[PDB]
Amino acid sequence: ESLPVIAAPSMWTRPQIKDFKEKIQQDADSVITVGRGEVVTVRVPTHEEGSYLFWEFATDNYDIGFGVYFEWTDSPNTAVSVHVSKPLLDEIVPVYRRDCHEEVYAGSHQYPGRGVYLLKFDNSYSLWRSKSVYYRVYYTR
Repeated sequence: ESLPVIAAPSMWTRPQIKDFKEKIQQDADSVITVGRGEVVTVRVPTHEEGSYLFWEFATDNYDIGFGVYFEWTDSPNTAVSVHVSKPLLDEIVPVYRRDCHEEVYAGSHQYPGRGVYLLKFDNSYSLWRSKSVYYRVYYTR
């Protein structure tokens, strides 16, 4: 109901894509496969001890849609969960196609309150190709 204060996110790209994939691959949970025509949502709750969310991601051969939403939900855990496809939603990063197969894409956002970030990996426009998403999320103080 009440009106939130929402800061603009920071977004950047960086060219060290080969090293990025090498490092995150060292955890297989950090590589997700987004089926043709599918949308995958990574839910990332806010930490009480945190003030910002940071994310980075890349793909192998093709672009993919990416955006970020904030869901005003008091989450029991701070545990990250992944989901394949009442609460208020705000748009932090609009879902656009990203050339994250050529560069690492990254960004950050100041917590607007307690809630849950929705990282959207959107492959709904792809008729024939699955995508391999290499991704990292963490909070800062």
